[PDB]
Amino acid sequence: RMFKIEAAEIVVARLPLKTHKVVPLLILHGEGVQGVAEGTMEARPMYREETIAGALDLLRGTFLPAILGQTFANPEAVSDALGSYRGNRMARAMVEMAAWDLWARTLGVPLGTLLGGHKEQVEVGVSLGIQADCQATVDLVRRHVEQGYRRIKLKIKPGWDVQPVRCTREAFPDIRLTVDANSAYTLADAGRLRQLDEYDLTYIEQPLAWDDLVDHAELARRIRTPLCLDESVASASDARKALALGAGGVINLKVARVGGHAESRRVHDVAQSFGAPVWCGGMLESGIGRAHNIHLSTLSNFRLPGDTSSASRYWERDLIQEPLEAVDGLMPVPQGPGTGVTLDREFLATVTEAQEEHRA
Amino acid sequence: RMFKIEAAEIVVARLPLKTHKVVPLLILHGEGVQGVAEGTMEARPMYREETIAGALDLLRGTFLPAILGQTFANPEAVSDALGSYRGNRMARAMVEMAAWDLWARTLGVPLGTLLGGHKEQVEVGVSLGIQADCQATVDLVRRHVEQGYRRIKLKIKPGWDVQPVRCTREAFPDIRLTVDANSAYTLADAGRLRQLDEYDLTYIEQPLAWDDLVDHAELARRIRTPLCLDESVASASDARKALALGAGGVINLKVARVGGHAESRRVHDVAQSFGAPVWCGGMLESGIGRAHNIHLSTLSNFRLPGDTSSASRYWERDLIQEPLEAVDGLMPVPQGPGTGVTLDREFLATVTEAQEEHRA
Amino acid sequence: RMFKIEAAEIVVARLPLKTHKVVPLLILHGEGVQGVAEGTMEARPMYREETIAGALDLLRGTFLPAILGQTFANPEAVSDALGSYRGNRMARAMVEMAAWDLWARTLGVPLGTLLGGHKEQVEVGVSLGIQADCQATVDLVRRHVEQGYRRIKLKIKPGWDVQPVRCTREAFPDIRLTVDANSAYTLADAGRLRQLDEYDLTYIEQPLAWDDLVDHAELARRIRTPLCLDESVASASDARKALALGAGGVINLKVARVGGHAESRRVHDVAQSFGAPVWCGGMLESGIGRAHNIHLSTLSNFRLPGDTSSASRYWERDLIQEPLEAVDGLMPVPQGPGTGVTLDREFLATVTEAQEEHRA
Amino acid sequence: RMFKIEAAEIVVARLPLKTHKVVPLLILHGEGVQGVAEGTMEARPMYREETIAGALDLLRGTFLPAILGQTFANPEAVSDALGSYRGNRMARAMVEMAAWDLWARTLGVPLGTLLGGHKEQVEVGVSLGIQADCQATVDLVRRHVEQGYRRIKLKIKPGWDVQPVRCTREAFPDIRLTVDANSAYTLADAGRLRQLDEYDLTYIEQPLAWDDLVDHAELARRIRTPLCLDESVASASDARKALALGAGGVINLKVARVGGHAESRRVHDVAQSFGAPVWCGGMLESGIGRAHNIHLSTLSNFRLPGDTSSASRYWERDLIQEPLEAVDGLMPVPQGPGTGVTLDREFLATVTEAQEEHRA
Repeated sequence: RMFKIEAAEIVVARLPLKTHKVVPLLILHGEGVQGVAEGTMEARPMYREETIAGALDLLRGTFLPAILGQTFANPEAVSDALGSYRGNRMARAMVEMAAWDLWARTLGVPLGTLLGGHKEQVEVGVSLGIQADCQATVDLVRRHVEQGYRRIKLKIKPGWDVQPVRCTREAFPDIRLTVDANSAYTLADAGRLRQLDEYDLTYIEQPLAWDDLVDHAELARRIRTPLCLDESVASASDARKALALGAGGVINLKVARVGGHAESRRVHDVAQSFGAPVWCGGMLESGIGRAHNIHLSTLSNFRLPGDTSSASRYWERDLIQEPLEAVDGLMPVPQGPGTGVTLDREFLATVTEAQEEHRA
Repeated sequence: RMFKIEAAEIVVARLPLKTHKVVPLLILHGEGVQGVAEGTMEARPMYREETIAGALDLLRGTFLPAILGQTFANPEAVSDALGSYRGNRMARAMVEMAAWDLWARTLGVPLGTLLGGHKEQVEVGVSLGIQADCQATVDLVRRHVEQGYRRIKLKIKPGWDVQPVRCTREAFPDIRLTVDANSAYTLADAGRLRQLDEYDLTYIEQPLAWDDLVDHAELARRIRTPLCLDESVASASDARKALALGAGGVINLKVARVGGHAESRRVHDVAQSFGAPVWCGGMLESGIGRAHNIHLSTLSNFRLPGDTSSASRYWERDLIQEPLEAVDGLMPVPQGPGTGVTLDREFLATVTEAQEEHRA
Repeated sequence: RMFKIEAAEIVVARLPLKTHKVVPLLILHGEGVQGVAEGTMEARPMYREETIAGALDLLRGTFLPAILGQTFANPEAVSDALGSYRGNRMARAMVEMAAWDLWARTLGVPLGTLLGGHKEQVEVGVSLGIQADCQATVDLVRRHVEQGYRRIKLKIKPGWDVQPVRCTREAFPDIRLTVDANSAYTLADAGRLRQLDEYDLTYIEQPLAWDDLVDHAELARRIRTPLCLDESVASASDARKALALGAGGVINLKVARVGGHAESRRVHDVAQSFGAPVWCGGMLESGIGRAHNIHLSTLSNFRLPGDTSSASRYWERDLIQEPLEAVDGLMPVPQGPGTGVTLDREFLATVTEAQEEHRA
Repeated sequence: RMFKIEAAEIVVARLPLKTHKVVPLLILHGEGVQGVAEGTMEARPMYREETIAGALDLLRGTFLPAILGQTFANPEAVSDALGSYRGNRMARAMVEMAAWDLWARTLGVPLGTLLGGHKEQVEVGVSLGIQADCQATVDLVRRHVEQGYRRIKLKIKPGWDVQPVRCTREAFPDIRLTVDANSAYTLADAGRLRQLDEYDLTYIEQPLAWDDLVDHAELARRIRTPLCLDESVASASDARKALALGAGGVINLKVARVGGHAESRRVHDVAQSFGAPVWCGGMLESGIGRAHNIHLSTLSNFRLPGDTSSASRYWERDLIQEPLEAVDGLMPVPQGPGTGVTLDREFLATVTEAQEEHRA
């Protein structure tokens, strides 16, 4: 049957790291159940263009009034009801993703299942920041290999790229090794990046501008290491344009960046139609966003490990009742309907900076 | 939750037209409900490569033994369980589409709804067989324009292609008009086909070889009328390749031709990501296949009218209880869970020529 | 010499039209003068992605703290000081354009002059909203052709795009005519749009998605009318990519959309280097924004008439003291240093809904 | 306010090297201030096509009569007033550059500041001619590294290219190394030049014909070392064509070759829009041309070191009162309005070969 959205809560938490992270949550209420999603926009536009102030104003002044009191067949119908508005994909994702969760819960079905996934565990990789030197890089890679991670990602920058990769590959000839180039490079750097080619990296992530596809296509002609797109893939048509232009051969898929689960599955399927893999990117999520991420990751073209590593690595204590812990580089799918996780409302209350409720 | 496929029936019916039609039906039984799908393969390989003998042998010898007694999370898991066998998409489709109907019925949800569609009625046109002359044409058409059909499609061939179009076009200056060039052409006939350009056809359907993309891409360069592909797109990756090549601007999407609903959604999404619309093809289906088609057609990129006209055009009596009649070129979505239609078993029995039941 | 930004005011005004208009103003104070700029972002993201809530939060929380109490050589140094934050160009523009006005006023020089322009008046056209029919069209147009406006622009959509053009065109055979296809199209509608070709439109503005370059490049190949980009060019590098791709032959340059005057000059120069003209877009601005626009428009590659029509078309009373009225489709450059216009503070106060002052 | 050009002097100096250099100067007088620029054309057309005799005849018989007694808003207005005439960009640059200097001085603003630069020092590189052998090459590279230069440029020729580069890179694995190929090569040399690739040169400067872009584009396909354009980039549209054709990835920008500061900033911005760097080329300038060069170089896309090394390296004594001396590879911006340097009129008088004055 159709679901009616009767109430929405916005809860902004300040969650202690293992300083603090601002965690915006939307809770949608209907049919005796609730849907929960997590915003990935920041106070300031650093990763991408959206902000908490812009996104929450858009929710409370536009998206919520458009859906509160309305009745919907499915989450696609919810998304459609927004629709006129340009960009703001992470703000949209809050509504859409909470809608997926609520809809799945009206049916009693896990979320990944309704999206078409049937994996019971997903492979997780680890991300290493820049270390002081090579032997420090390798010691930390050695640790993470021992813990069972199935992909190693090295943060790199101009002046520190070929060296950490070379040292790592020498110590670990067979591991799956990638790098995060963090848009710090230009086309003048093609010769330096081409020096990575002999180390058989699975991909180099978004080396050039964050919103670019065209120069990335030129760079992919100059080097043999595959390029992975991140910030410049915000929709299925972006994904199509990227792959067709040869901007990259791999996509870091972040569910909120592209506007939610429906569009993410579209990105995943467009990639697959090109025979290109996707993998799940991370954004320091509380267990709400991590759980949505894990369910999305159960889809078959998530063929490279994702950044949905153990929650305890991030938080002294998480916003949900359930532990999300990876073992030997496998994260289990949290059991239950929708996301299969549940807010700890009293713990949440201790870290609430602001909350509000809205009705029709 | 999960569903166990306990039994499967293959029922073959023959329906006289309005020459005739063999309807191979698959009924899957599980969890106190059933899913039904209809085969679109022919006795002989005239429209494409599959045959009824080949497909039923594949079902009973391979596909059904792979699923009977097994428990599945979703229809995707059912498809996954069939294995790496090559081609035979219509055969696959029988199992896959029956599994979608069964799954949706265990949830109590309409099929379209679970595939992401939220249209409540779909626009439909008609395709008319080959016409004896440039007045009879203008008249059999007239009968369908009087019924409010939203697109008129004419079969063509040389040298009966061009005059009909200028015929119908001047005698119906404003109608949406298209042709199904019926692979009765090679690149040689490209000059004959450019003649159709002035008559604002929405598209020319599959003018060249049924298995071709490359020559179509060449032909599209030489004429202004958009090309629509049917036979040559049997998967989401074929769709990607066709569109990347510029083989067509439009895809006729037949659910069973591409191996079922999930792959159809993928085709639908790949097309939308290239900015290409789809529309729903017809294979002279009984109400089972027609109902499956209507639900698929509720998805947003079905932006052109489909071949899903009124059942009463085809049969004096259909295999289901519910009518499927369009009015003013709009087909409503039949209410109820899954397909929203129901075998008329008593009538079915009178036209059955074969039946069999399979169990674990 | 150098200038110290000592204070900043954000003043939000609402102006009824001739539905309504929120004018966010930024006033920068330094060296005994002030610079004023106007925000072109909307309450809700309808034309593009920025919102007023998002932008003002970014100003007061990030941009203003970066500049207040600081000393700068030029407006470029001001922009540089804002940091690496992503997107939010209209927000940036408020600071940047205010800094240009302030800087030019410390020198006593007109703004246009410092940007390299030496035109003394600029050619202007008008853009007309959507028209109720093929006689009313020919008439609201007539009123503007009687005023000597040098280009007529019509909003369009399907299926009200083609008849208006042949309409107006035969009823005004010789006028410069264009359409703003209002991203109400996808590549599917490419056939509808080629119909416009015979009617010597100077261009078709942004027919496809607001963030697209690639599909526009494909569309441009299929029609003879030049394409003009608006929404899809937000920087000089976007302009380079668009033109290298063949996404358009014309750019509608909106100063605030690309992040201000210096970047606008760069866009202007990239376009000229490809042999592509620019023209000045409109965002329903008060006399502050309209005056900024007129000065930018004095640059040599503004070779097509802009949307900078007479202020009296929009407001019964403007926020500045000076009139900005065109005659015979020529807008003169308002005299004085910087923008050459001056807030009417008494009148401004009557329509102010918010104000704030920020200091070091 | 506007400036009026009341008088012009042409002074031709023969300046003793540290034999002699002919230094043509233009001095423009107006508004109680003066602007000074230096011609870079030679007695004979060796570097490019212009000559002193042609250029001075064009100044005195055409450009000066066109501007003397006229009133101008800015330097762009001055340039515009010439305009009809073809090529002769260095002759034009004399007027335009003197106009920049005079205009800046009417305002009391440094020249780089009005062009948008805000660097207070610019990085300088060194140029080495062909040495006898490898150990002589390396000894001189060793010296210049020790002095602090931030780029080493080696002159190379057929028969002496791979050897000096190989020797240098062995001794200096990390320095920024480039070569000047001086149009001495042909496409038959692609294999020899490709042997430079393993030494990670920042670029090879103009290896093929001086006025070519097309063959340079073919050569850039055959080797991985970036090509730098010099003589074949004489305008922003040349720069656009070069980068778009893939003729090169770097531009040696010489202000007079392209026609002066306005067009140079256009070249700089067009490059930037491609994400390609520029750097400041040199032409053995007296302190007048070196000072103009240093101010131009303050712009942000001058991201590689320029040939604006110490004046004392060139001249026993310079034409200006101010010392232009680089320390540790950084040249300070000369302080004051316009160029921030001042002719030593009595020293100038001792080396004057010819002078003349012109009025309206």
